[PDB]
Amino acid sequence: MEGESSISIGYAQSRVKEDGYKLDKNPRGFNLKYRYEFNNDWGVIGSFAQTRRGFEESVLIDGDFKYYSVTAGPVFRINEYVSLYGLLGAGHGKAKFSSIFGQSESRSKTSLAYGAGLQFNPHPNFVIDASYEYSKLDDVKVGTWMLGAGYRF
Ligand SMILES: O=S(=O)(O)OC[C@H]1O[C@@](COS(=O)(=O)O)(O[C@H]2O[C@H](COS(=O)(=O)O)[C@@H](OS(=O)(=O)O)[C@H](OS(=O)(=O)O)[C@H]2OS(=O)(=O)O)[C@@H](OS(=O)(=O)O)[C@@H]1OS(=O)(=O)O
Ligand SMILES: CCCCCCCCOCCOCCOCCOCCO
Repeated sequence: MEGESSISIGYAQSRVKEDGYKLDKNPRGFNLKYRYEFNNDWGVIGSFAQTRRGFEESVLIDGDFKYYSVTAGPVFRINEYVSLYGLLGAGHGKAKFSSIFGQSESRSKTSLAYGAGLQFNPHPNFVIDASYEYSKLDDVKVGTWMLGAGYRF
């Protein structure tokens, strides 16, 4: 009820699109969420997420794409089993390139990130968390799904 924290860790996967094309394969990573309930009805929740996809060519070129976000928002409990939340924060996207010819360069952008999710408590001490997040970084669109689990105490 009042003063309950929930901590969860989860898998995260992004679909990254620009101008009708999708980056292959999808960046993947993790999501950590921390929630604190002020009372039986309202609380706050914070989220960090990161997904990555690396690429290499050998016999030599390499690059990687990384997205991470920090978001937060109110979380409302419906009953003992289910709570819903919305999130707002910042997303940062980065594409980094390097070769044996000397090139080492990146492109990056920070913009708003928007999210929404829910937490399910099959028992009062457990959490299953699922959320979606979206960020537009210039003309690159990053949509991220997250599915996690953890504990409530
Ligand atoms: O270039 S440095 O000698 O300052 O060392 C910085 C290392 O962090 C990286 C990580 O990026 S990654 O390889 O893509 O994972 O860059 C990150 O940190 C820098 C430095 O910022 S700081 O607060 O002065 O230290 C940011 O660069 S800048 O904004 O200062 O110009 C980066 O921001 S940006 O993405 O280029 O917009 C930041 O990247 S990120 O936000 O973590 O994605 C690497 O620096 S980098 O290759 O120049 O980007 C360094 O890590 S590494 O494993 O040595 O490559
Ligand atoms: C894992 C997310 C990678 C997001 C990189 C975004 C870079 C921010 O702005 C760059 C805009 O132009 C750079 C083009 O880089 C291509 C990245 O998108 C690939 C989708 O096909």
